[PDB]
Amino acid sequence: LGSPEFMENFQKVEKIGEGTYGVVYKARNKLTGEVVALKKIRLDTETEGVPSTAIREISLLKELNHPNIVKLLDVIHTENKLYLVFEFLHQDLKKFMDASALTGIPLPLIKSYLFQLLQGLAFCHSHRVLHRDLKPQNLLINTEGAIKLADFGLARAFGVPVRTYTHEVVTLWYRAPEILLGCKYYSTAVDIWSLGCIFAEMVTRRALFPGDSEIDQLFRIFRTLGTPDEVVWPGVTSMPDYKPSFPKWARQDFSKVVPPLDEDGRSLLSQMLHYDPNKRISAKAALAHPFFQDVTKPVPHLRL
Ligand SMILES: Nc1nc(Nc2ccc(S(N)(=O)=O)cc2)sc1C(=O)c1ccccc1[N+](=O)[O-]
Repeated sequence: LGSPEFMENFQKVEKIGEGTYGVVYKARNKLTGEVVALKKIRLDTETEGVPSTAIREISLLKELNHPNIVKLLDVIHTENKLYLVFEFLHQDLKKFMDASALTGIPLPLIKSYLFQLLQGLAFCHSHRVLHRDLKPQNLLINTEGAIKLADFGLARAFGVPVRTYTHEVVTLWYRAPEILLGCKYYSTAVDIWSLGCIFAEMVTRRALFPGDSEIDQLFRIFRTLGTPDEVVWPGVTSMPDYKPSFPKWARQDFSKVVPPLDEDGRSLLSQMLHYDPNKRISAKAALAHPFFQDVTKPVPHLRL
Protein backbone atom coordinates (compact mmCIF):
# COMPACT_ATOMS: atom_id res chain seq x y z
CA LEU A 1 0.00 0.00 0.00
CA GLY A 2 1.26 3.48 -0.84
CA SER A 3 0.09 6.98 0.13
CA PRO A 4 1.80 9.15 -2.55
CA GLU A 5 -0.24 12.33 -1.98
CA PHE A 6 0.90 12.64 1.62
CA MET A 7 4.48 11.60 0.83
CA GLU A 8 5.04 14.13 -1.94
CA ASN A 9 3.24 17.06 -0.29
CA PHE A 10 4.99 16.75 3.09
CA GLN A 11 8.72 17.33 3.38
CA LYS A 12 10.72 16.70 6.54
CA VAL A 13 12.14 19.96 7.89
CA GLU A 14 14.06 18.44 10.78
CA LYS A 15 14.26 15.44 13.08
CA ILE A 16 12.83 16.08 16.52
CA GLY A 17 13.85 12.90 18.25
CA GLU A 18 13.58 9.15 18.60
CA GLY A 19 11.52 6.84 20.71
CA THR A 20 11.38 3.11 21.23
CA TYR A 21 9.20 2.45 18.19
CA GLY A 22 9.25 5.56 16.10
CA VAL A 23 11.24 8.52 14.83
CA VAL A 24 9.69 11.98 15.17
CA TYR A 25 10.04 14.76 12.61
CA LYS A 26 8.71 18.20 11.94
CA ALA A 27 7.29 18.21 8.40
CA ARG A 28 6.00 21.05 6.28
CA ASN A 29 3.44 20.82 3.51
CA LYS A 30 4.97 21.95 0.22
CA LEU A 31 1.50 22.90 -1.01
CA THR A 32 -0.14 24.86 1.82
CA GLY A 33 2.61 25.50 4.35
CA GLU A 34 1.02 23.45 7.11
CA VAL A 35 3.44 22.12 9.66
CA VAL A 36 2.90 18.94 11.58
CA ALA A 37 4.82 16.49 13.69
CA LEU A 38 5.23 13.04 12.15
CA LYS A 39 5.91 9.82 13.99
CA LYS A 40 7.38 7.32 11.53
CA ILE A 41 6.99 3.66 12.60
CA ARG A 42 8.69 0.90 10.60
CA LEU A 43 6.42 -2.13 10.28
CA ASP A 44 7.67 -5.68 10.74
CA THR A 45 5.63 -6.92 7.74
CA GLU A 46 6.74 -10.44 8.62
CA THR A 47 5.10 -10.89 12.00
CA GLU A 48 2.80 -7.90 12.52
CA GLY A 49 2.14 -5.62 9.57
CA VAL A 50 -0.38 -3.09 10.94
CA PRO A 51 -2.02 -4.94 13.85
CA SER A 52 -5.81 -4.63 13.94
CA THR A 53 -5.76 -4.12 17.70
CA ALA A 54 -3.30 -1.23 17.28
CA ILE A 55 -5.47 0.38 14.63
CA ARG A 56 -8.50 0.25 16.96
CA GLU A 57 -6.49 1.78 19.84
CA ILE A 58 -5.12 4.51 17.57
CA SER A 59 -8.63 5.22 16.27
CA LEU A 60 -9.84 5.66 19.85
CA LEU A 61 -7.00 8.09 20.52
CA LYS A 62 -7.77 9.99 17.34
CA GLU A 63 -11.27 10.63 18.71
CA LEU A 64 -9.91 12.18 21.92
CA ASN A 65 -11.08 15.79 21.95
CA HIS A 66 -9.65 18.08 24.61
CA PRO A 67 -7.59 21.31 24.44
CA ASN A 68 -4.81 19.82 26.55
CA ILE A 69 -4.27 16.75 24.39
CA VAL A 70 -2.24 16.93 21.15
CA LYS A 71 -4.53 16.27 18.20
CA LEU A 72 -3.87 13.20 16.05
CA LEU A 73 -4.71 14.55 12.56
CA ASP A 74 -4.19 11.49 10.41
CA VAL A 75 -2.81 7.99 10.18
CA ILE A 76 -1.01 6.99 6.99
CA HIS A 77 0.13 3.49 6.05
CA THR A 78 2.62 3.62 3.18
CA GLU A 79 5.02 0.88 2.07
CA ASN A 80 6.31 -0.76 5.25
CA LYS A 81 5.75 2.35 7.37
CA LEU A 82 2.94 3.85 9.43
CA TYR A 83 2.98 7.61 9.92
CA LEU A 84 1.03 9.26 12.71
CA VAL A 85 0.41 12.95 11.89
CA PHE A 86 0.02 15.36 14.79
CA GLU A 87 -0.83 18.97 15.55
CA PHE A 88 2.62 20.64 15.80
CA LEU A 89 3.79 22.42 18.97
CA HIS A 90 7.10 24.23 19.28
CA GLN A 91 8.84 22.85 22.31
CA ASP A 92 8.69 20.09 24.87
CA LEU A 93 8.88 20.49 28.63
CA LYS A 94 12.35 18.93 28.88
CA LYS A 95 13.82 21.59 26.57
CA PHE A 96 11.90 24.31 28.43
CA MET A 97 13.25 23.13 31.80
CA ASP A 98 16.80 22.98 30.41
CA ALA A 99 16.42 26.49 28.94
CA SER A 100 15.31 27.68 32.38
CA ALA A 101 18.59 26.77 34.10
CA LEU A 102 19.67 30.37 34.76
CA THR A 103 16.19 31.82 35.26
CA GLY A 104 14.21 29.14 37.08
CA ILE A 105 10.51 28.61 36.20
CA PRO A 106 7.97 30.98 37.78
CA LEU A 107 5.67 29.21 40.21
CA PRO A 108 2.55 30.59 38.51
CA LEU A 109 3.61 28.93 35.25
CA ILE A 110 4.38 25.59 36.99
CA LYS A 111 0.94 25.77 38.60
CA SER A 112 -0.76 26.62 35.28
CA TYR A 113 1.01 23.74 33.50
CA LEU A 114 0.21 21.22 36.24
CA PHE A 115 -3.44 22.34 36.25
CA GLN A 116 -3.71 21.96 32.46
CA LEU A 117 -2.09 18.53 32.51
CA LEU A 118 -4.48 17.41 35.25
CA GLN A 119 -7.42 18.68 33.17
CA GLY A 120 -6.21 16.66 30.16
CA LEU A 121 -5.72 13.60 32.36
CA ALA A 122 -9.05 13.95 34.18
CA PHE A 123 -10.71 14.13 30.77
CA CYS A 124 -8.90 11.06 29.46
CA HIS A 125 -9.47 9.06 32.58
CA SER A 126 -13.21 9.88 32.48
CA HIS A 127 -13.23 8.34 28.97
CA ARG A 128 -11.33 5.23 30.06
CA VAL A 129 -8.06 6.22 28.45
CA LEU A 130 -4.69 5.97 30.19
CA HIS A 131 -1.67 7.81 28.85
CA ARG A 132 0.87 5.26 30.22
CA ASP A 133 4.00 7.03 29.08
CA LEU A 134 4.07 10.44 30.71
CA LYS A 135 7.52 12.08 30.79
CA PRO A 136 8.76 15.61 30.07
CA GLN A 137 9.47 15.02 26.38
CA ASN A 138 5.84 13.97 25.93
CA LEU A 139 4.49 17.29 27.23
CA LEU A 140 4.35 20.05 24.64
CA ILE A 141 4.05 23.79 25.03
CA ASN A 142 2.98 26.67 22.75
CA THR A 143 3.48 30.48 22.92
CA GLU A 144 -0.06 31.03 24.12
CA GLY A 145 0.63 29.33 27.45
CA ALA A 146 -0.90 25.93 26.75
CA ILE A 147 0.70 22.61 27.59
CA LYS A 148 -0.54 19.36 26.04
CA LEU A 149 -0.25 15.61 26.50
CA ALA A 150 1.48 13.88 23.55
CA ASP A 151 2.57 10.40 22.52
CA PHE A 152 -0.08 8.36 24.31
CA GLY A 153 1.09 4.81 24.82
CA LEU A 154 -0.72 1.79 23.43
CA ALA A 155 -1.64 -1.30 25.47
CA ARG A 156 0.47 -3.26 23.05
CA ALA A 157 3.38 -1.81 21.12
CA PHE A 158 4.10 -2.73 17.52
CA GLY A 159 6.69 -2.05 14.87
CA VAL A 160 10.42 -2.59 14.66
CA PRO A 161 12.28 -1.04 17.63
CA VAL A 162 14.36 1.99 16.57
CA ARG A 163 18.03 0.91 16.73
CA THR A 164 19.28 4.49 17.05
CA TYR A 165 17.26 5.13 20.23
CA THR A 166 19.39 4.77 23.36
CA HIS A 167 17.36 6.47 26.09
CA GLU A 168 14.93 3.72 27.04
CA VAL A 169 16.01 3.78 30.66
CA VAL A 170 14.46 7.27 31.03
CA THR A 171 11.04 5.66 30.82
CA LEU A 172 11.74 3.98 34.15
CA TRP A 173 12.10 7.32 35.92
CA TYR A 174 8.38 7.99 35.71
CA ARG A 175 7.11 4.44 36.26
CA ALA A 176 4.76 3.84 39.19
CA PRO A 177 5.86 1.42 41.89
CA GLU A 178 2.99 -1.00 41.30
CA ILE A 179 4.24 -1.47 37.74
CA LEU A 180 7.81 -2.09 38.92
CA LEU A 181 6.45 -4.62 41.45
CA GLY A 182 4.58 -6.57 38.76
CA CYS A 183 0.96 -5.52 38.52
CA LYS A 184 -0.74 -6.76 35.33
CA TYR A 185 -3.38 -4.12 34.69
CA TYR A 186 -2.48 -0.44 35.07
CA SER A 187 -4.96 1.86 36.74
CA THR A 188 -5.38 5.59 36.16
CA ALA A 189 -3.15 6.00 39.23
CA VAL A 190 -0.08 5.22 37.11
CA ASP A 191 -0.48 8.51 35.23
CA ILE A 192 -0.86 10.47 38.47
CA TRP A 193 2.42 8.98 39.73
CA SER A 194 4.21 10.01 36.52
CA LEU A 195 2.74 13.50 36.68
CA GLY A 196 3.82 13.77 40.36
CA CYS A 197 7.38 12.97 39.32
CA ILE A 198 7.14 15.61 36.59
CA PHE A 199 5.71 18.22 39.02
CA ALA A 200 8.75 17.65 41.31
CA GLU A 201 11.05 17.95 38.26
CA MET A 202 9.53 21.29 37.20
CA VAL A 203 10.05 22.66 40.72
CA THR A 204 13.60 21.40 41.31
CA ARG A 205 14.84 21.21 37.72
CA ARG A 206 16.22 17.73 38.35
CA ALA A 207 14.56 14.32 37.83
CA LEU A 208 13.13 12.99 41.07
CA PHE A 209 13.92 9.27 40.69
CA PRO A 210 16.49 8.75 37.93
CA GLY A 211 17.00 5.00 38.19
CA ASP A 212 19.54 3.11 36.10
CA SER A 213 17.67 -0.20 36.10
CA GLU A 214 14.34 -1.50 37.36
CA ILE A 215 15.70 -2.44 40.77
CA ASP A 216 17.63 0.81 41.10
CA GLN A 217 14.43 2.69 40.17
CA LEU A 218 12.58 0.91 42.96
CA PHE A 219 15.38 1.53 45.44
CA ARG A 220 15.59 5.23 44.61
CA ILE A 221 11.83 5.49 45.29
CA PHE A 222 12.27 3.56 48.55
CA ARG A 223 15.21 5.71 49.66
CA THR A 224 12.98 8.79 49.51
CA LEU A 225 9.52 7.52 50.37
CA GLY A 226 10.55 4.64 52.60
CA THR A 227 10.41 0.94 51.83
CA PRO A 228 6.71 0.12 51.60
CA ASP A 229 5.16 -2.31 54.05
CA GLU A 230 1.71 -3.78 54.69
CA VAL A 231 0.74 -0.74 56.79
CA VAL A 232 1.23 1.99 54.17
CA TRP A 233 0.45 -0.33 51.25
CA PRO A 234 -1.93 -3.22 52.06
CA GLY A 235 -1.08 -6.20 49.90
CA VAL A 236 2.33 -4.94 48.77
CA THR A 237 4.25 -7.88 50.20
CA SER A 238 2.25 -10.26 48.00
CA MET A 239 2.99 -8.48 44.70
CA PRO A 240 4.71 -10.59 42.00
CA ASP A 241 8.12 -8.95 42.23
CA TYR A 242 8.11 -7.93 45.88
CA LYS A 243 11.05 -9.48 47.79
CA PRO A 244 11.20 -9.75 51.59
CA SER A 245 14.96 -9.05 51.20
CA PHE A 246 14.41 -5.47 49.96
CA PRO A 247 16.45 -3.07 52.12
CA LYS A 248 14.29 -1.22 54.64
CA TRP A 249 14.72 2.55 54.25
CA ALA A 250 12.82 5.03 56.43
CA ARG A 251 10.69 7.74 54.74
CA GLN A 252 12.00 11.30 54.11
CA ASP A 253 9.94 14.52 54.43
CA PHE A 254 8.90 16.26 51.23
CA SER A 255 10.44 19.48 52.52
CA LYS A 256 13.83 18.00 51.58
CA VAL A 257 12.50 16.60 48.27
CA VAL A 258 11.03 19.62 46.52
CA PRO A 259 12.41 22.77 48.13
CA PRO A 260 11.33 25.55 48.04
CA LEU A 261 7.78 24.51 47.08
CA ASP A 262 5.00 25.86 49.34
CA GLU A 263 2.89 23.74 51.65
CA ASP A 264 -0.04 23.55 49.24
CA GLY A 265 2.19 22.22 46.49
CA ARG A 266 3.95 19.78 48.81
CA SER A 267 0.64 18.48 50.11
CA LEU A 268 -0.59 17.88 46.55
CA LEU A 269 2.70 16.26 45.48
CA SER A 270 2.65 13.94 48.50
CA GLN A 271 -0.86 12.75 47.52
CA MET A 272 0.25 12.14 43.92
CA LEU A 273 3.11 9.94 45.19
CA HIS A 274 1.17 7.77 47.61
CA TYR A 275 2.39 4.17 47.30
CA ASP A 276 -1.04 2.56 47.39
CA PRO A 277 -2.77 3.06 44.02
CA ASN A 278 -6.11 2.85 45.85
CA LYS A 279 -5.19 5.92 47.89
CA ARG A 280 -3.25 7.95 45.34
CA ILE A 281 -5.15 11.14 44.48
CA SER A 282 -7.24 11.12 41.29
CA ALA A 283 -6.75 13.73 38.59
CA LYS A 284 -10.17 15.20 39.46
CA ALA A 285 -9.47 15.38 43.19
CA ALA A 286 -6.12 16.98 42.36
CA LEU A 287 -7.85 19.74 40.33
CA ALA A 288 -9.89 20.49 43.47
CA HIS A 289 -6.78 20.83 45.64
CA PRO A 290 -6.21 24.17 47.43
CA PHE A 291 -2.95 24.58 45.45
CA PHE A 292 -5.12 25.61 42.50
CA GLN A 293 -7.24 28.23 44.23
CA ASP A 294 -5.32 31.04 42.47
CA VAL A 295 -4.39 29.43 39.15
CA THR A 296 -3.97 31.69 36.09
CA LYS A 297 -2.68 31.22 32.55
CA PRO A 298 0.64 33.06 32.22
CA VAL A 299 2.68 32.81 29.02
CA PRO A 300 6.19 31.35 28.70
CA HIS A 301 9.06 33.35 27.19
CA LEU A 302 9.86 30.82 24.45
CA ARG A 303 13.01 31.31 22.40
CA LEU A 304 12.43 29.69 19.01
N1 LIG B 1 3.02 17.08 18.16
C1 LIG B 1 4.28 17.17 18.40
N2 LIG B 1 4.98 18.36 18.23
C2 LIG B 1 6.26 18.21 18.54
N3 LIG B 1 7.09 19.23 18.45
C3 LIG B 1 8.25 19.44 19.09
C4 LIG B 1 9.04 20.56 18.69
C5 LIG B 1 10.26 20.86 19.33
C6 LIG B 1 10.71 20.05 20.39
S1 LIG B 1 12.22 20.45 21.23
N4 LIG B 1 13.08 19.08 21.61
O1 LIG B 1 11.81 21.08 22.46
O2 LIG B 1 13.02 21.34 20.43
C7 LIG B 1 9.96 18.93 20.81
C8 LIG B 1 8.74 18.64 20.16
S2 LIG B 1 6.70 16.61 19.05
C9 LIG B 1 5.04 16.09 18.87
C10 LIG B 1 4.56 14.81 19.17
O3 LIG B 1 3.37 14.52 18.96
C11 LIG B 1 5.36 13.85 19.83
C12 LIG B 1 5.91 14.17 21.11
C13 LIG B 1 6.69 13.23 21.82
C14 LIG B 1 6.92 11.96 21.26
C15 LIG B 1 6.39 11.62 20.01
C16 LIG B 1 5.61 12.55 19.28
N5 LIG B 1 5.14 12.17 18.13
O4 LIG B 1 4.78 10.93 17.97
O5 LIG B 1 5.01 13.01 17.14
